[PDB]
Amino acid sequence: GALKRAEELKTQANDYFKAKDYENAIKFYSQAIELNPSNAIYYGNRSLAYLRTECYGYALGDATRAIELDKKYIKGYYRRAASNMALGKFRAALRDYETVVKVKPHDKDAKMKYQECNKIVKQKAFERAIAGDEHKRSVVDSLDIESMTIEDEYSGPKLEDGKVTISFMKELMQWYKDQKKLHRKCAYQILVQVKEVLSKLSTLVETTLKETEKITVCGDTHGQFYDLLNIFELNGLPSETNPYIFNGDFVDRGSFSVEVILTLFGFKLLYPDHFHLLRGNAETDNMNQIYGFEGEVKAKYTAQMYELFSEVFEWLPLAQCINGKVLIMHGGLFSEDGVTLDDIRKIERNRQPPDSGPMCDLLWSDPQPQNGRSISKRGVSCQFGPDVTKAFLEENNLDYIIRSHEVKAEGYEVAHGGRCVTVFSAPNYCDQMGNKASYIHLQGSDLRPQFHQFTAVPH
Amino acid sequence: RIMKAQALRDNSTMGYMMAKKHLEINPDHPIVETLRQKAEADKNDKAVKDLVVLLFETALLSSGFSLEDPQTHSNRIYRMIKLGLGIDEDE
Amino acid sequence: SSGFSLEDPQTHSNRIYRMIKLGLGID
Amino acid sequence: NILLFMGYMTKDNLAIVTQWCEGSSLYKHLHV
Ligand SMILES: [Mn+2]
Ligand SMILES: [Mn+2]
Repeated sequence: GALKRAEELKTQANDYFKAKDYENAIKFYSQAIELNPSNAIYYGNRSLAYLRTECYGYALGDATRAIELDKKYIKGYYRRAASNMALGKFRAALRDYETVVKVKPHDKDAKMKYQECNKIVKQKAFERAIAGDEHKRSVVDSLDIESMTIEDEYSGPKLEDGKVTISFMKELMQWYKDQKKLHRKCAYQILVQVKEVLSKLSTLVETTLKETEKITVCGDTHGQFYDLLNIFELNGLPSETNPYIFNGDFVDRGSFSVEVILTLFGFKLLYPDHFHLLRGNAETDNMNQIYGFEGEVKAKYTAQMYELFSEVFEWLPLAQCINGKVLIMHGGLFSEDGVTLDDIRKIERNRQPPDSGPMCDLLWSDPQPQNGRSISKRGVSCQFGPDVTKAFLEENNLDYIIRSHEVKAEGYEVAHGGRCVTVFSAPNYCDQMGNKASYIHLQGSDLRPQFHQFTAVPH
Repeated sequence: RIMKAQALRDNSTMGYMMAKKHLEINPDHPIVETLRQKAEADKNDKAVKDLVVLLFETALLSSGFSLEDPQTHSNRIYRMIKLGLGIDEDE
Repeated sequence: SSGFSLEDPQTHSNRIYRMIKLGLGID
Repeated sequence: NILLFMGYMTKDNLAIVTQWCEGSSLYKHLHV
């Protein structure tokens, strides 16, 4: 019978395993199984070579086979437990080890390994008990939208969790011509959906503009919708044929600012691919307080609305890159020329911007004429002339940078050795400039900033 | 504690008059020295984050400060009670 | 849970520091 | 007839004792 050579094969293979000749052990073990498909011992010792070589997939397999093949192979359960510990299968390891020890009390024991299993599972159970830190109950838990309490005092259409109809959005723009506001359940429901989409968008936005396609780019709005009312009506409504990019600064000041983000966040749901919103540099709780936006919210709504707006706002991106050739930022240049695109993808959102590092280079850098580099203040470490940008633009293959921090006479300027440009949406921004405004027009075939001149001055 | 119970007092100023908390550790103590060793073994072990928070709430309570929500606290206790009481149903 | 204070908060915390020591395996 | 329970005729004291803030001096908030 074939057992005569299976004995030699298993013997030679155990001797190869002891001699660290693992391939030869596995081959002669396989051959011993080829002569006896059902000896549980062969699958047992074969699984031990698969512990030793970390060939764990067949440690698990052949340990299971050894035990299925003989339910009374006690030392098979023991070797399965050895596989389980190597691999973290702790409950199975306890049960296998318990059985073995009660059957075989010893001094060079299975029981030190059982006590290691005991000590490990004891601490892991304690850790499962003291564990909070799955702690993220939602701002809107108990689903405040489905509490009904609908009013329609505004005669407002129902706005579903599906994309807000353009017809209402046109009506909403009319509700701003008429100083009229959304109902609360719809407003909560859009803020929930806005969170859900925005929190998944990349922290640096990447878009390819085809040669035949043109983008209109927008800057600081100071929370006045009148200017965007007009550009949407003037340059085409922000539909798929008007893939606008907005350089933030909406809660920059409060005047219609709730109403501004409330419409922008409406349009963002209907055309998310075409309509792109960045965070502005005057935008944190610190300024939401100073310019009374927090008060507008607390006047129009109970304070939990401000917690939801905080959550929603915290997901805004800082930057966008067009074709890998034009980079849109708020403030200006990075503290060093070595800043690398995947390292920008590794910037951590769900925090306030710092006064140092890439996030307040992006928001509070502030480009100069003169060559070099500034020192830490103003939400910052550094601000710049041309020289670092020559070397930065060479890393990433960029042409020039877009900024929105500073007012300029025609609504824009091309500056910084010709390697940077200005834009913003509000004409007569402040006590500080009575500027005209403009929108940059960019073609995939021609990225030299082209402009729309905006003289429609509110106030 | 006294201020929060004054029936007719204006509490809008509580954000100004409440003091900031300092935490003091006893370095000569067993739990603290073993916490040093485990925190040194791996800084980001969520178990250290769990243990530090459980120690903080206990200290807070015994120091005389109300817990922000006592149900979170009681639930941690009810989980540790199960572990010692011999519930084989972990669920 | 019910809003009562403890007559002495130390005995309560000691019961906690014992469970913590057993859970960690300190003693 | 019985020693009957008395729902006690309670009193509500709403007296006040004034509290005052040791606020920052002008010097402190201006230069420190
Ligand atoms: Mn701004
Ligand atoms: Mn600015």
